[PDB]
Formats: sequence, C-alpha cells, structure tokens
Amino acid sequence: ASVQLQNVTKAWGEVVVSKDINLDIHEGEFVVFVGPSGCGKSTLLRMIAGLETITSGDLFIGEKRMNDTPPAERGVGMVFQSYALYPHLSVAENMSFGLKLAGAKKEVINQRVNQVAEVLQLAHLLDRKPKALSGGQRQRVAIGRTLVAEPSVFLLDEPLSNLDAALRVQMRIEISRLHKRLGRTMIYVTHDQVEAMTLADKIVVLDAGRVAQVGKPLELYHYPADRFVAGFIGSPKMNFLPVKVTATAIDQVQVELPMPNRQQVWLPVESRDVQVGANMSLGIRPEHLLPSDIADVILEGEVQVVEQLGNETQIHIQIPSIRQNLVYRQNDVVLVEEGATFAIGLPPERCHLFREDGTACRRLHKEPGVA
Amino acid sequence: ASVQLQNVTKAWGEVVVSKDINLDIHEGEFVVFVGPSGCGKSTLLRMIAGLETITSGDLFIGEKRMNDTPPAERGVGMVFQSYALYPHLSVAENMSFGLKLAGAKKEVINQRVNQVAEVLQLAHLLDRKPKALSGGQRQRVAIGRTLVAEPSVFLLDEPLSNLDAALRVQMRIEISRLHKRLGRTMIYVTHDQVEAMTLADKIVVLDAGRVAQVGKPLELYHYPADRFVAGFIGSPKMNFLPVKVTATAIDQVQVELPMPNRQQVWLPVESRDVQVGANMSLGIRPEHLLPSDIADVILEGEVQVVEQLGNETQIHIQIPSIRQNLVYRQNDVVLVEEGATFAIGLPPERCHLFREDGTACRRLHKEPGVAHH
Amino acid sequence: AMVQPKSQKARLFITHLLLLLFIAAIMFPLLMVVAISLRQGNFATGSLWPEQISWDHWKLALGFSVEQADGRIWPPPFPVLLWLWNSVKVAGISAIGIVALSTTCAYAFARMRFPGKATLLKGMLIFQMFPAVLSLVALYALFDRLGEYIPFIGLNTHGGVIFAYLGGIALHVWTIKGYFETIDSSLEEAAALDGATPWQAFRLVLLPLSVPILAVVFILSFIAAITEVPVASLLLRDVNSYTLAVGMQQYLNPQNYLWGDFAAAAVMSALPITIVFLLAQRWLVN
Amino acid sequence: QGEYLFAITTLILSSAGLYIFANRKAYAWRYVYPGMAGMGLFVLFPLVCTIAIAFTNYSSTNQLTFERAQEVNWGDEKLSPGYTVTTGWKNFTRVFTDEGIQKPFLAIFVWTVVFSLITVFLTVAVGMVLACLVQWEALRGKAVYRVLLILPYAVPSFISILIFKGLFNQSFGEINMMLSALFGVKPAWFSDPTTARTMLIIVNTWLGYPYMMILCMGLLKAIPDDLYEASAMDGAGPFQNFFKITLPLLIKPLTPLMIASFAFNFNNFVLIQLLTNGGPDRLGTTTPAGYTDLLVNYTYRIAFEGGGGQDFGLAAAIATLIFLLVGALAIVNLKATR
Repeated sequence: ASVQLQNVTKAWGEVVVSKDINLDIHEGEFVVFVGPSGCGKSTLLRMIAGLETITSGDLFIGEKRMNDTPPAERGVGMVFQSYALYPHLSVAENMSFGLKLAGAKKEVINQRVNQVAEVLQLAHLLDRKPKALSGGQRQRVAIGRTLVAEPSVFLLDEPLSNLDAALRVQMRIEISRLHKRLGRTMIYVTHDQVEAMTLADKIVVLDAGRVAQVGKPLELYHYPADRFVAGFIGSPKMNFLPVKVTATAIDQVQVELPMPNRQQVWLPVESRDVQVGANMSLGIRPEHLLPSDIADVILEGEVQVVEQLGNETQIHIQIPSIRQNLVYRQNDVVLVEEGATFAIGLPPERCHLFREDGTACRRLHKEPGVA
Repeated sequence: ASVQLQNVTKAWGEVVVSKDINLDIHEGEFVVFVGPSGCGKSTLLRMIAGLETITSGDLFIGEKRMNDTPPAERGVGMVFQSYALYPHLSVAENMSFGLKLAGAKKEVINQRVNQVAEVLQLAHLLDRKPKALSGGQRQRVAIGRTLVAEPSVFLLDEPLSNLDAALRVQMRIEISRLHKRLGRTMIYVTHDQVEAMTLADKIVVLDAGRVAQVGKPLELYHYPADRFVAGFIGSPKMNFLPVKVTATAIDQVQVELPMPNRQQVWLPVESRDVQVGANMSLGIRPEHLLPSDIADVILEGEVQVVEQLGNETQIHIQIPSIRQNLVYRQNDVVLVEEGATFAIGLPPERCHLFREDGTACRRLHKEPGVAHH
Repeated sequence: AMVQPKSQKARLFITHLLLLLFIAAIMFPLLMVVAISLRQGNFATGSLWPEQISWDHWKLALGFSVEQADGRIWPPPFPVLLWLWNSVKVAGISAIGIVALSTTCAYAFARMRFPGKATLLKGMLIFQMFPAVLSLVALYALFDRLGEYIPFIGLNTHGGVIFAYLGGIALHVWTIKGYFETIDSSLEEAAALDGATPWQAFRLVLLPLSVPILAVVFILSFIAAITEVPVASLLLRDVNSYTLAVGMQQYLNPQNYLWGDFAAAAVMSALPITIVFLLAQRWLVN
Repeated sequence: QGEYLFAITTLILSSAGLYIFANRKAYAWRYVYPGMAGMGLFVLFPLVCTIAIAFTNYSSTNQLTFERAQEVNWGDEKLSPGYTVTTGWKNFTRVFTDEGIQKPFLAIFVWTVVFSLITVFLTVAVGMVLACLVQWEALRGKAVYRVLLILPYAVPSFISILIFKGLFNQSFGEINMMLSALFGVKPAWFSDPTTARTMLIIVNTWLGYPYMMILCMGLLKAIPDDLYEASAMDGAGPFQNFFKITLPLLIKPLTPLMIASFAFNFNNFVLIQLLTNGGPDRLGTTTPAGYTDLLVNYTYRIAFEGGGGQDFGLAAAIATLIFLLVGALAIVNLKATR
C-alpha cells in the first residue's frame, strides 16, 4: 500500500501542470496534499487513482508498476467532492455496487454492508435513497462505499469548498476516526493548512504542481524549506525583513538589520553557500517575537492596528525603514493605543534566514517536537 | 444617523423570526451582528434597510419613524451578500446609477464618482465592467457605489464572504479605515468572531432572533450574559462543568466539583438569587486554564487528543467523571503523548457560573481592557 | 416583501385589469369554438351564442347515433375515431423510434467525449432548424420510387409518414443531452472505480436516471406527430388512411361548410391540450 | 438503377459505420452512430435529393425515370423522351431570367421577410411584457394566469388555425357579424390581400406569443434579484427597472432566439396552407402564386398543385430557401458561441 510516485510529470496539452513529483508514501501514512492552487492537488490525486493518464514517469501502488493499470485494478478507493451517490440505488446498493458488479454472494454483500453500516452508524438508514438523506449521512455513505470496497489506498478529494462549517467539522472527525480505526494508507487533499496541521503524518506542500516540501507538520512549521512554505504555514504570515549579511562563520551568519541603527545579529544558521555582503531575507514568526524587555535586540516602531481577540492581541507595528508592518502576537490583553510607539524583541534563535532565490538555510537550533 | 429599534417583531406567518428586540445605535457607532447560521441577522438588516416589512414595533432613524417608508427615502446604503453589480453597465455607471436616476447634473455626478474612485483608488479600472473585475475589486466597487450614494447609515450584509483569507483580512482593514475616515453610523452582519471583535465598537449577539447581549467585544469576552453568548464568543468552546452550590457568601459562591476529590472552591460572583444545593454549570475558558504546578485546584485526567498546531498545543483531557472532554491550550509545543495522565489548574478568579435557566451571574474580578474607550 | 408606496395598489389593479382583458381576447376563439359545438345549426346563423343545447354535432363526431331531426337520416359525416386511431398509431411508432435513436446520441454528446464532438455538435445545431418541409418534393419522389420495391414505406401508407416523422431526432437529442448534462458528472468515474465497463455504467447507472426525460420526450414526440399537417397531408391519399390534421381539413369546405361538426370534432380532440399542458409543462420552475 | 442507389445508401451507412464498431479507438462513436445514421437517412438524404432534383427536369411529363421503353413522344431520344435530363443550372437560371417567375418570386420573398420580421417583433414584445407582468411576485393567481396565457400553445396548432379560418370567414362568418353588429363594417379578410396579410399576422402572433413568453420567463428567472433590490434602494420605478435592468440583460441572450423565430416564421407553411391556402391569387403568373404565400408555400404550389404543371425541378428552388436558411444557421451558430 506504499504509493511511490517517482518522477511523475503531467502536461495539460502544452501547459506542464506537474513536473517531477517525487513522493514516497510508506504504508499506513495519512499523507495530506495542501496548496494554494486546487487544480494541481486534485489532478495529482486523480492521476494516482487512475482517472487521468500520466504523461511521463512511473507510479508504484504497493510494489507493482500501476501506471497503465485500469482504475478498477489499482486497489484504490476515492471519495469525490459530490460523493458520487447514485440516486436510483438505495444506500446498501450504493455501498455494494462494486461487490454486485464483480459478482459476490448475497451473504458476503450483506455481511460487509452490515459491518460497515454498524461501524459508521449507518444501519438505521440503510433502506433510503441519497435524496432522503442529510449531508453528513451522504458523506458517511460515500466513506462506507469505500470501506466496503476495502481499498489498499484511500483517496479523498476536497468537498469542504462546497460545504459549510458544521459538516466540515463532521468530515474532520469522521476522517480522524477512520484513520485511527483502520491504519491503512490514505491520501487527502485540502486547501486549508489548519486541517493539514491537525490531521497528517506527512504533509506535502504543492506550489503550482511542484513539491515545495514534504515532511511532518511540526517539521514544516519549524524548518521551512523555502519562503513559499514558510509563508504558507501559519495563519499569520511570518514577518520578512530584508537584511544584508556582514560576516559568515562555520555555524552562524551575521546580518545587518535594515533599520537605521544597523544592528548585527549572530543568528544560528547553516551558513552554507553564503557570501558576505549579499542580499538575504530574514524571517521571524509573529508568535516568537519576544517582548522588548527580555530580548537584547529591540525593534522600535509605530503601532498601526491593535486588534484584540481576548485570548491574544495582534499588534501591527510599522518599523521605520521597513515597508512591512511587523505583526506581533502576545497572550492576554496588552493595552496599546493606535499611533503610539511600541518596541519588540527579536530572538536570534527563532530567526529563519532565506536566500535571495527563495531557499532557506537550515536552522541549526534544535526545536522540540520535530523528533 | 442614530438608528433606534423599539420592540421590533417580525412574523413569518406562524413562525416569528425576531421577537421584541431593542437596539440603540448612537451616531457614528460601528455595530456588528453575529449569531448562528440562522437568517435572523440578515432579516434584521433587511428590515432596517427597508427591504422587509416590520410586523410589529417601531423603527427610528434619527428622529423620524421610518416603519412604512420606502428604502429610497430612508437615507440608508447597503451592500448585499452578492455584490449586486450590474453586468451591462461599467464601473462608473455601477457606482453612479442612483445619481443618474435622481439628478441630471453630469458635472456633479462625475465629480462625485471621481472623488470616490480616488479615495478608493478605483480610478484605473473606471471604464471596466464587473465581469473583468476580481473579488476585491468588486467589493471596492460596491463600497464606492454606497459612498457615491452618500447615506446617513451604512449597511453591510456579509461583504467579506466571497473572498479568500488574505483578501478578507485586507478588506477588513479597509473597512476599518473607512469607518475611521467617515465616522458615519455603520452596521455589519457576519458569522466570524474574529471580524466581529476586530471591527465592531458594539457587538449584538442574536439567538434565534432574540438579542442575547449587546456590548463591547472585550466586554462580551470577559463577562458573558448567558450560556449562549459564553459558548459563542471565543474560537474554542469554553469548558462547562456541572457544579453544586454548598455555601453562599455576600460576594462569593462555593461549588462542588463532581469528582471523588469532592473539592470545594470559592469563586467571586454576584451571589444574588442563588440557592444552596442548586445544579448549575461552571465555565472556564481553555486559554485561562493554568498549569497544575501553580494552581491549588488540580484536575487530573487522561489525555485523549493532542493537536499541535505549532504555535499552541490544544490538549483534550477526559476528566474521569466529566462527560464532555476538557479542552486545554498552552502556548508553544507541549510534548504530551495520548493516553497519558495529565493535570491542569483551575484558577477560581477566571470562572463563570451559569444557572439552570441559562442566565449568568456576573463576575467580580476586574479584567484589563474592559473600559478602553 | 419590500415596503412599497401607495402606487403599488394602483399598479396591481391596472395590471389585473389588463391581464383580464388580454385573457378574454385570447380566449375568445376557444370559447367561441366551444359555443358553436352546442349550436343547432351548422351555418352559424342567428344567435351567435346559442342558449339552447343541441349535442347534434357531438354524437355525429362520436358516431353514437345519427340525431334524427326530420324523416331522412343524417349519417355520420367523417370517421373521427378512425382519424384518432391512425394518428395514435403513427405518433406512437414515431415517438418510440425517436426516443430509441436519440438516447444514445444524447448520451454520447453530453457525457463522454470524442475528437469529432465539436464539429458534430455544430452539425446537429445547423440541421436542427432545417424544417421537415422544403424536402417534400424529395420525399414524394423517394416514396414514388420506393413504392414498387418496398410498399410498406411507399406512397399512401403509414410507413412513409412514420419515416418522415423519424427526422425529428435532432430536436429531442438536445433535450435529452441537456438532461444528461444536468446529471452529475462524477457518476461514470465512480462506476469505473467499482469496475464497471462504460457500457455497464451507462446501462446500470445513467440509463435508469434518464426515465423522466425519456418519458417527456416520448410525450412531446407523440404530440408533435399528432399535430403535423404538411407531410401527412401530402401523403395518405386514401380516405381511410387519413389522420388528424389531414381528415380534419375536409370539414371546412366551401361546398359544405360544417362549423358545428368541425367544432364538435375539435373540442372532442381535447386530450392533446390537457396532456401537453400537464406533462410538457411538468410543473417545472419556469 | 434504384437498387444500386439503395446499395449506395448501404455503402454509406452500414459501411463506414461498421468501421465505427470495428475500430476500438472509436468507442464513443459506437454511441454516436445510432441517431447519426438516423439523421443521415431521414434529414440529410431528403436535402441531398432535393438538391439533386433541382439539376434535373423532373416534371409531370417526366415523372418516370426510364420505365418508358415501349409503352408509347415527338423527340427520338434527344432530350425530352429521356425524362431525366440533367438541366445543369437551367432551372436555377429560369428563376431569374424568365421574368414570369422572377417578379412573383421577389414579391413573395419581400412579403415573407416582412411577415417574419413583424411576427417576431410582436411576438417578442408580447411575450416579454407578459413574462414580466406574470413574474411580479405581487400578483394573485400567477399560476392561473400562466395556464390561461399558455393555453394557445397547448392547443394543437392545426385546430387553432382551422378555428381562425372558420371565424374569419366572410360568406357566413362569426367575427364579421360580430363586427357588423358592434359597428357595421365588413373587413373582407380573404378577399383583400392587405386584410388577409393582417389576419395572418395577428393569427401568427396569437399562435407564437406563448413560446416567447415561456423563454422570457426562464430568462427572467435566470436574471438575479439583487439588482432589482439595489435599484429599488436607489429609487427605481417599474418602467425604469424594465428599461435599464431587464431589457439590457435580455436582448443579449434573446438575439439567437429571435433569429430562430425569424427562420421558423420564414418557413411556417402551415399558417398559410391551412388558413389562406395561398391567399388572393396573383395575376399573370405562369407558376401558381398568391398575395400571401411564404416561399415554402410557393414551392408547394409549383410541385403538387394540378394547375402548376407539377414541375418538380423548378419547384425545388433549393439554392434559395436553404441558402438564406444556412446564412441564418451560421448567424445563429456564431451568436450561440457569444
């Protein structure tokens, strides 16, 4: 059940949507696909399923080349956005169409559908038709159809776009329960990073059909591969400060802050392929910004927005000689009037240094939870 | 100007969506409407605008009672859920339709549209059609049409509902600056707690068409009036614990946690109309839960779910004798494996008590920021 | 339920008055043709609206009796029941053929794709509004040439009119295609995932969902074949082979004008209007 | 000869359609073929045969192809006794150069264009206004109004046309006596060509307004209502809303429907063959003609009427009817892609 996309390339006519997507999903990994462009993730999932041809490269479901295998024999079950429920068939027929067509004994069909309905809380409605059901019940019917089919790999689209929040949460809970109950390989496609953060063993970030980074949720949060991933992960975008590198050591890089005092910080960074005097973009997460009293590096500025959310206060301060307003998050309700001057602290350890191309030098600082 | 509502009731035949609601919006106040997915907020906004008849009650804008006045003469401008842009007309005609209908002075009509486009940076696509525009551009065009109409009261029906997160945040800042500039009365309808607490000067929480509580955002967050408002405000649901009152003081009320620990704790509360041995519900927010080391109340429990968002750790703890799992939330990454015992502190100061009927007794702990303005 | 000024009542009253006047104007012909049916005379002379009820023309069309008025007997004028039987036969056969030949074309044009889809679709659009008329010369020549070889579709027979009516495939193809497009798009992909050959996916999933549109198309084709004058009038030379809209034209002849008999037959042909107004409208959200 | 032609139809349909079921690449063509073959046999073939006849001299004297060998004829097998002369554009030229057919042809072509244009305009106006009035949402009995207004559509066309032919009679008449009783006038519907054209126009409007009403009702349902809400907020009245919100958003999708209605009214053989049968005769026409005869009816007169001589080759006139029709086809196809 180890899907092993290797050098997979897709070109819609002349437009190459996907180029050299090297994914290695081991057995029983809840790998999630999240990115800004929804076309790329859905196209990738459909090519994995078999509904779409692969322009070049080889695909490996389990341990067998499954590039040209018809979708029926790939051993994969897909949950569509519309759930693909047949209105004329009942719930039992909807979740046992596969067994009916291939040819299965009535007893086997009954046993499978009863087990799936019992574990999905679907037996009390196993006479009705899709029209006489609710949204959550339709979703459970689709998941039950996949469960009855018993696929090696579970594939799931993103129906949250056309769906509201209550059954979005119901979807999230049901998917979590299915994963913990089964433990089989399952791929999921979403556009919201919160869902990927909450439910994933290996997040795949797709950027215009390119593998931006593949890793654990905390791995992406703590050690982003590039500026795109760093900005994408985390609802408040990480503050980016253009810096000039002064001196590079073997384990750290010294950069000059753009703000007029030209302070220099010896932040811990891989310090590989770094030239003195080059242009680089420093990145510090809003949550990691220390109070001005605790940190040696102090960044003065003028407060613009003081959004108070009760649990936390997001302060948008406009640092002189910096275009961006450095957003700052503090727990509790800090009191600050708009237009006043507020100072924040810069922790050198939590500083992400980004090359001019976009790649990020590895942060030598150890972070708990990354394992 | 100052829109005032007195005993406004809307009856959809047998059902009554809104019943006996009383609002007092002063001139220049930013008032938001929040609540569940029920159409009570939208119906209220349409009744204020004049697009829906009022079954009973009186509606006052300024001094005139506009219960039976057509929306044209109410002096109220509204941007709809859809942006309501005429596809056949250009941007200038879209934002000057009303002026073209009413006045015939091309000089003043182009003066107004030019001023509004300049203050809304809409000068460059003045000649384009709404189809060519993006979502944010359509939102700005609708706002520009309202500005050109120049109403006494601005109405907004979920304007930030057809945009992605970044655009929604940016146009939220735009609406904030718009209110800061004009200072005219503005009314907003939304489902988003973040938008409500960021924009509104006063927040009206509608429950099935009933005004549960009206007040400042931090006031609602710190001192909810009832269980509904308390549960609604805050992105995570507040933990609720059934309790039994043992003794009542002049300003403190003891409760008994339903645990074999049998612990009794004093909580600073109004202590009025409280009966000894009455089944009530304690409420403490997940954010205010303290680590077990620095709190004398300790709630030992088994960890069910650990969600590591990266900037905070949400730990769902199953207290043995409590039905609903306790939700905790410590900033940063808190390494705790599932199925392991955990203990959290319960600070008595940040506690809310709710009687069986649903109403809440006001806390006596002074919270910072409750009176910033 | 927006608040409106006092002008709303005046507008509503004026609109109601205008609509009532227009409805009276449009219903004048139908109400009259009902009124003639009960008139005793057949030359429509005297009381434009007959207060007396006669039913002489109705049973003449029904053939129930001869309605003895004087000593001599008035036999039934024309076999309206025979007209109805022939029309029903031709319409049923034509509708069955149209549905059978249209369902697969609509499925192919709506759901699955092929390199010639675009050009074929423009072709059907081009040839859809080409009328069955303007080719009656070719049809007459073709049936005259085929009379000696295959008589069952030659001249003066129902085979010819049935074959001519089978040319209405184009109109119904687009309707069935529209319904198939309305049906959700992921069903075929899902059925393929369970292992259904595309033929099975069409037959076991898509076909049972098309029953309402197939019935609607059948009803529409039946009505259209019933009410087609030109082709059936050009063909069907014999009196016994007449259908409706072909044997009906004999009623209004300068030699023997029969307003009463024609009106009785027209009103008796009431099933068409009810069937259309009910099923074709299908009480759809307009 | 005809047996080989059936073999030609076989070679075109069964062959080159067996490739469809043989080649596995063409699988959707397996679904396409049933119905495509039906069209090719029932619609395309009559058109091709009509085009072919125009180049022949098939007539009343030459109705047979070659069966006449001994049955009987001054020609000794040069042109006429052959009975299947390939005239080669002689019939097409005879439409123009003969001038005994050219003048009636132009006259009735102008009449057909005027008839179709006036009918389409009146029908669209009536349907649009009726749709807007019916879909007010403040009216009472909207369903009853819809039923009563679409009753003319539901009633079969031939029944209504024959009812109108009976009513508009002048020998006995019903409308004539009604009008005479109200204020003594005898419009002379059938006798006067102008009155006959007026009767045809009003009958066609009566027959066709409900269809455009249904289409306009669908289009109004398609149009949103937030635009009307905003216009009412600015203070727009009913007429202002109709003339600056609905109509600008209505003509853009109405145009292809208007062109299709133009084509349909340009070839409505049944409003005339049943009501006026050709209208007051024209004077000094070799081929039969009438002051009210859409081209389609003219061609029928030349082909099948006994007085017309049954000149099938002349009665084709295919390169006129189908050529303006195909101009309309291209226009409609372009408008649909808009």
